Amino acid sequence: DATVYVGGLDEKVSEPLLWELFLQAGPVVNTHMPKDRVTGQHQGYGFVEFLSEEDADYAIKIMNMIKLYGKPIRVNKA
Amino acid sequence: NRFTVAELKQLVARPDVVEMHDVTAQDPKLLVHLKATRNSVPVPRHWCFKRKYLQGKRGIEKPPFELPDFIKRTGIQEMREALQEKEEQKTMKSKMREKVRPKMGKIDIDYQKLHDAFFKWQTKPKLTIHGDLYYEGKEFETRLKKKPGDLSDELISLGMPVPPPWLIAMQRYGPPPSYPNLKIPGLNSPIGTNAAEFQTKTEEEEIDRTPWGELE
Amino acid sequence: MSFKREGDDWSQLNVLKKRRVGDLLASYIPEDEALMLRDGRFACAICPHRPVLDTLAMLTAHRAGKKHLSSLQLF
Ligand SMILES: [Zn+2]
Repeated sequence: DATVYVGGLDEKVSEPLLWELFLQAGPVVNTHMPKDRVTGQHQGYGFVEFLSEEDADYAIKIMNMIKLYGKPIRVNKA
Repeated sequence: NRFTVAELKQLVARPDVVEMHDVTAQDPKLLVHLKATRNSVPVPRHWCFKRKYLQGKRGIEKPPFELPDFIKRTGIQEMREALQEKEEQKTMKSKMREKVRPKMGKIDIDYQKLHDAFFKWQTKPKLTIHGDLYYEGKEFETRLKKKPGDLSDELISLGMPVPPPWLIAMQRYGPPPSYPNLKIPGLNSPIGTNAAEFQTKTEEEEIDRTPWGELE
Repeated sequence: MSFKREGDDWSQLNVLKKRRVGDLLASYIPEDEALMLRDGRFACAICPHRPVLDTLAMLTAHRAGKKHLSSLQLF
């Protein structure tokens, strides 16, 4: 579960902000939030590697708490 | 004849430091004793890497050096930039001709400004405490990782009066398993009684903060 | 030395020669292919391991070589 997939985001959101968003729940050890080079903008889906299982199990619940720019965010195991 | 890692880890007073290869040491007990002593800095990590130190593809794109601010206050960079931008336009004829008829008073900054840059505006840079060894990726992996119960100003996005929106659900769903000892108000922390914050106020009243022996 | 030039500064002439060799050889290298480092050295951007070469003469001589040509056709 150490990693989660996160959908439905707005490009003003940032990886550093995202790390602080999910570390509100529990620390994101490895952050991945693609920067698309071609048009220089984000599609808004994320992958998160944690310390161990603990971060992963919480992950799905952490999704409900999240609400970026008046919108929700998908979090599921991976 | 030699220890495996488990016996070594139990035999240390502190088993977090032992690595795969410490058992290959000629005296492994003393090695793990020294690795767990205070204030000693570890062996640079690239001792085992096959690629040479600092010879890595990311290091190709390093930007030019930037001057400090108190030096850019002198205006040296704009003057010398303009100067060398003229000197690429000149031919060898013209350069060798102004070497016999020179031009005085060209690139002169007054002395008082240069003295003030060094004796008034100098600022100490960011320094690093002992044991903070540089390694190759260091200046990119310097973002670190901010703990629950501590929020950033920007996370403004919530726009909520000051408790957390998620908590109204953490009490519902339960305390997260990943954190065994975490404490948040309303679940197991005072918004019992709430006298914890009063302690800090009373102590903060008690302290004198006047540093001894400073300049007048 | 103003009216008719006297002498020559062979060190600065050698600096000029290095610039003219650089301009000449650089005009035959497309801008993606070569990356110029902070100190004035050059890396080959085709080859996946980015070898770094000291002059443009060496970069051109590298781009002739067979390792570069094999790495070129994959890209
Ligand atoms: Zn090449």
